[PDB]
Amino acid sequence: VRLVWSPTAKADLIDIYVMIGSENIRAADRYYDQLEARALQLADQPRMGVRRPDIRPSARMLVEAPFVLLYETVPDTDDGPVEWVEIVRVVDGRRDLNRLF
Amino acid sequence: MAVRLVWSPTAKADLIDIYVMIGSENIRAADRYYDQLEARALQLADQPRMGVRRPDIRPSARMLVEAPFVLLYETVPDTDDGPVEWVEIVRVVDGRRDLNRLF
Amino acid sequence: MAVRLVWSPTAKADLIDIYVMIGSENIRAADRYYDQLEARALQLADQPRMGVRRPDIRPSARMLVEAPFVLLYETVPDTDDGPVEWVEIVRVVDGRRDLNRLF
Amino acid sequence: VRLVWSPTAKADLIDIYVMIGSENIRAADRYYDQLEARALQLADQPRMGVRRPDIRPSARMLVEAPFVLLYETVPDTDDGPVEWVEIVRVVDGRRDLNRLF
Amino acid sequence: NVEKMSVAVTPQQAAVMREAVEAGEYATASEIVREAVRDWLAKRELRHDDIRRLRQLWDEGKASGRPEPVDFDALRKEARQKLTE
Amino acid sequence: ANVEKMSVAVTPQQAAVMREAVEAGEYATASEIVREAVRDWLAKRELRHDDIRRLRQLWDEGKASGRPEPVDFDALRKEARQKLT
Amino acid sequence: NVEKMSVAVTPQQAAVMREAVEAGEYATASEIVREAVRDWLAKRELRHDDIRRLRQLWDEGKASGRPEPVDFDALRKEARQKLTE
Amino acid sequence: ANVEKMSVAVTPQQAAVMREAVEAGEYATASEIVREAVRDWLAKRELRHDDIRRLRQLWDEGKASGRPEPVDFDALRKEARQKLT
Ligand code: NA
Ligand code: NA
Repeated sequence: VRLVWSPTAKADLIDIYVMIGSENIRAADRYYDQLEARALQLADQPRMGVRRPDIRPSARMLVEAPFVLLYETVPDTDDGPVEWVEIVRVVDGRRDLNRLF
Repeated sequence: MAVRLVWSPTAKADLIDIYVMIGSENIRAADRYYDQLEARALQLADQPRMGVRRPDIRPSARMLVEAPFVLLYETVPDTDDGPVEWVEIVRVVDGRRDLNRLF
Repeated sequence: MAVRLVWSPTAKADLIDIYVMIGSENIRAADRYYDQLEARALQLADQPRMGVRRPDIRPSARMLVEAPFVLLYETVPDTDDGPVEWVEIVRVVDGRRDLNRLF
Repeated sequence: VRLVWSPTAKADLIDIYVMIGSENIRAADRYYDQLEARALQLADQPRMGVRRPDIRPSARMLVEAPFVLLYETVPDTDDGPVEWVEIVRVVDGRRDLNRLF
Repeated sequence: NVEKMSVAVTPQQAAVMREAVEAGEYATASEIVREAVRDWLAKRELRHDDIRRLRQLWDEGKASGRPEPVDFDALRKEARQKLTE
Repeated sequence: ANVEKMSVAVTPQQAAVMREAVEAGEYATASEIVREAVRDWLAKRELRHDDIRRLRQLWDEGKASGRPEPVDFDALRKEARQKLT
Repeated sequence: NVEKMSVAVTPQQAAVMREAVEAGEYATASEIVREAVRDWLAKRELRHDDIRRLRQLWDEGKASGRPEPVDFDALRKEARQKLTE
Repeated sequence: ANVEKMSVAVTPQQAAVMREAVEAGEYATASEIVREAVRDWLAKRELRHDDIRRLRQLWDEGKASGRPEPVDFDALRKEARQKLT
């Protein structure tokens, strides 16, 4: 399964690294290790997230604490082969959410 | 292809409790929760590592969400890659009933 | 010695609403809330400035607590010292029903 | 009505002043002005606080945001002349409480 | 198992609960009430924390010695002294 | 440049637990804690502002409702009991 | 006025509600339910805030152009570049 | 000496609203906001730790309950419907 990222999701990743990396580069690297590892897990298991059609109909959420990956599969089906996964945003729950669920 | 999937005695009890609680007033809703939980478990049998690791709970614990429920399970062996012999679903937890920070 | 104490039409409605809500299942509790609210209002007639000023609500507003209720009132004149001609209780608010940060 | 303060309440007042006064003396002075003004109001109106017998049987609470004055009257009656008011603690709700009520 | 009870809520509360169920947020009003009461259990524990804290502080005050009047002018001078060792 | 630095004074007890959380690997730095805490505080503040707006709304309704009058609680009891049907 | 409804809670919840009433914290279980549901109304508004925020962020992502694979080695180099102007 | 100073990085948006609150006279300094916010965060953190302890307790109960077995949901439905009496 091909894994791609929206231009904004790439910008999210850069911003996250810059924010914590401004004081702790090791922590910034650790976050990238964790986000990459989860994104790899997601490519192997495209439906591992939770469907959130109350956000948008194809939206899914996958937690990678403290972050939330918002993503979709193409096609947006419940069963069968997935051609790709698009990560649409990487959200920091500490900065943008009251609760995860 | 699908690995063996088993449920702890307590997890079976969790499932019965869930159905009886909502079924006491809305049997169609009880049936839908079983449809959804069965579907999620069938997915898990096909892809045993789809749940996120939660070693802060216990070292092998994994969590798979089926809102408003959280499935707690492990694979055996507890490995990140390689053959899995079974998946054990240890609890089915209702976040509305048991969690502060979720649901 | 006691100043004149009056209640806005809405405050009277608040009092009736309070009694009916709890009285629908427990008339003794409804009676006790009236005993307590009447007692607090009688105190206020004797000491019209016992409520804390809350000009963040409206400039003359004062708040006197009778848990779980908050009495909102003003004196006229709205002065910190000197003769008071009346106390108007403007609302009786149930914090359990209407406030996030209290009760 | 005589107004007195427990030795700990006096220590509370000093600590409050020192904490904010360490960076803003004007603010520290303002807090003392506000606390003194409320304590004077309380001496004129000893039962203006809320009874809290669930804390201790004679306990009363009077808010002076962000602070809470814990106090009692002597005698601990609901009606009749009060001989004195004792302020037992001055509590900062921002530092020590989930909620005021 | 399950415990049924008859409760009285406000018309405004009942209306929003019905809205949430009809919108598919919840299956029944009781699901809302169970979530809400579980959250209240935690709120109540935090309330009890507050009461215990206030009781602890109260008891300390009541055991600290003879209460005295406070001169705020003198108190201010003493606090400023504390600020400078 | 996506952050703003400030020097703040917390209590010694607070600083201690913040260090404990970082040492336990719950957070990478104290700044992460403050960012999370301040976001929560923003929401809390908005709920408090909602309360003030709600109290003001209720006050304004009362002031618009007409001539205030004394209340006889014995009479009021009878009126309320009749509303109970 | 008042709206009565029959609701199902857990035995554990019912027990604590009874404890609180018997202890004098509340007059009836419905008083607890009303407080709890009012708090849930605010919780639900905060939940809706979260959903709106996620929807806003999602829509921005979906309008930002063609998605591409990410090389995290290259990304790290680019982020460190950003840190140094 | 009853405070501990630390340099922290908040977001520009957060710093802005903190300044707004101080300018409005809601707080005297930004440090007062951080102290309040961190106290609330301590309580939030304890509720989160409660959740982890509760999940661990539930997990441990499940692991102690005996041999796990497959579940037939069609059969399970019938058993649950009988428990409904
Ligand atoms: Na919950
Ligand atoms: Na409330």
